[PDB]
Amino acid sequence: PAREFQRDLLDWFARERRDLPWRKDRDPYKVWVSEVMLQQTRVETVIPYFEQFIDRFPTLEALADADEDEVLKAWEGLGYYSRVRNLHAAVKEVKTRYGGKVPDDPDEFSRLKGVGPYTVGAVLSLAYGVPEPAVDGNVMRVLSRLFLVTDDIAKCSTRKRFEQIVREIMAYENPGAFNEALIELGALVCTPRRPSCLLCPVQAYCQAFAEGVAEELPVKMVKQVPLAVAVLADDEGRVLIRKRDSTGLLANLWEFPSCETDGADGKEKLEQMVGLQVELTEPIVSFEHAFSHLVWQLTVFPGRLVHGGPVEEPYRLAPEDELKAYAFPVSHQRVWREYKEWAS
DNA sequence: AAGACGTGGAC
DNA sequence: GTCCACGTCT
Ligand code: SF4
Ligand code: NA
Repeated sequence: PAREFQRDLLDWFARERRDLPWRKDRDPYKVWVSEVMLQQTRVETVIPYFEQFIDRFPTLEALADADEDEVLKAWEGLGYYSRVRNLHAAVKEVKTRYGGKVPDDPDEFSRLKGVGPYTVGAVLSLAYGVPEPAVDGNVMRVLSRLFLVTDDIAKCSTRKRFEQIVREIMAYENPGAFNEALIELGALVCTPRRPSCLLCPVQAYCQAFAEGVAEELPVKMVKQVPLAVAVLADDEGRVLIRKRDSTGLLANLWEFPSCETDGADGKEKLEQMVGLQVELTEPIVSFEHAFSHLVWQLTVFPGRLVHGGPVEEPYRLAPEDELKAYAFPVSHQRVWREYKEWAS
């Protein structure tokens, strides 16, 4: 019944489509950036980041040529920072290998870092009209209600089932519009809770509504880590930071020196981490910071720093007015904030 | 397969 | 407290 379905979905879309910033044009670069930013991140949160990011890096080439530190800083606070290291890498490769043109072949484009099945579909259909599915969580939710698919939406193969369904119902005339429309329906009408089935423009075609189970779809099925953080300052008030490893948690961001302590043993694991002279005073605060897959229980220890050799390794001696120029995870921004108000 | 990988806001 | 939030790499 796809031909009817298309027109009713596309009609609704033409009326209800939000004028979001990345919807101003179909520049493949602007689309790509916005899709990367929208991964596991709400639209309202993304809007200001996208505007500043495009301000700072207006073209794919501008992004490619920026220092990675300048690119992390722009992403500071968005979460899932490797999304941006991959985008930065993929863009550099588009500039050098594809002459600054986002490739329109699905196979070539998917080879770029951070680009998976969803982003292939999203970017190529909207920028170039390539008829590839663009199944995200919204689409998965819509399709699961529309076709009463009770497969655990977390299973790897489940998406592949949804992608097949898109290939056979999609408006091959206008794939971008169609894909866009399906996503917008998930966002505006067919929502995680209390979907507005009474208002929905494809309600006639929907098995979950007919069966009375829209609400129960889709079907879908964390460790605590103590952290001791050191805030060490000069008599000149310069502060000691360090750049995290290029791999693992919060890759490449800056932080106040810290280590995992396993419980509340002491402030010695901290002081020991030498390699220059430090003595630490009583801790001033403890608060916790949540990630998707773990929770840091931080305890910050103010302390005095004395110089006994060069600062190297990933460590850097930062004057206070310059902290603002580095990218810190939110947890460490709070470390600085609590330390500063304590200093009152 | 299924875990690593940030964050904020509705409820 | 839970869910959003399959997105992608591993
Ligand atoms: S009818 Fe209700 S459930 Fe079916 S698609 Fe429209 S909103 Fe989703
Ligand atoms: Na890829």
